[PDB]
Amino acid sequence: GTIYPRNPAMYSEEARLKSFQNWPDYAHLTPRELASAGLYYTGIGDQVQCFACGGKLKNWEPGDRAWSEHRRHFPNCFFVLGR
Amino acid sequence: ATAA
Ligand SMILES: [Zn+2]
Repeated sequence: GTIYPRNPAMYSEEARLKSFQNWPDYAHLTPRELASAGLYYTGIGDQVQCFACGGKLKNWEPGDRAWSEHRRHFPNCFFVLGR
Repeated sequence: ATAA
């Protein structure tokens, strides 16, 4: 097709949710929320990545929401725009 | 967050 995910293997929300097994205890956003917004854990710090656009987000702050940070930084992502 |  005319779009292609940066990480097909994380195409699945369940696969994204599993990536948070070792999400650090200081990281306040939930795996549930992050996986739902297309994001999976890269294994480094609190850094996640979008399966679709491949954008990465880290150093989350209080009051941050996963979808609004995803859309703010990567507004042309097909997952963002398909929501 | 910051774009990494
Ligand atoms: Zn994205």
